[PDB]
Amino acid sequence: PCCDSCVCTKSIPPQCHCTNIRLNSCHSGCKSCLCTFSIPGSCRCLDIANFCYKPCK
Amino acid sequence: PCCDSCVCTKSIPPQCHCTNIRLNSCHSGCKSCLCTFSGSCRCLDIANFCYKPCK
Repeated sequence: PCCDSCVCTKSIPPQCHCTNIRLNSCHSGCKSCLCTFSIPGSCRCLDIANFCYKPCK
Repeated sequence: PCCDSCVCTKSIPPQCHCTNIRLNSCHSGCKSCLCTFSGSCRCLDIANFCYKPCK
C-alpha cells in the first residue's frame, strides 16, 4: 500500500486520500476504486483515511 | 485487508477503526500496529470506512 500523491485536508481530524492514477485497477489495500474508461482504464482509490501511506518510490 | 470487528462513529465524517486482535501482527493494510506482550496485536489506523470481514 503506497501513494505518490496523498492529499489531506487542513483540519481535525485529518482527512487524506490518494490521487494516484493506476492503470486498469486500484492497488490491493483499496476498498473503493473508480476507473474511467476501459482497458487501460484510469483507476483512482476513493478511500478516505486519517493518514497517508508511504510513497510508491 | 479485512476486519471482523469495525467500530465507526456516527459523525460526518465517519471515524472507523478495526478492534481485531491478532497474536503477533496486524493485517496487510495496517500503517500503525500496537502489540502488547500480555499476546495482543491491534491496528490503530483510523479511516472513514471498514474493510470487508476476514471470515
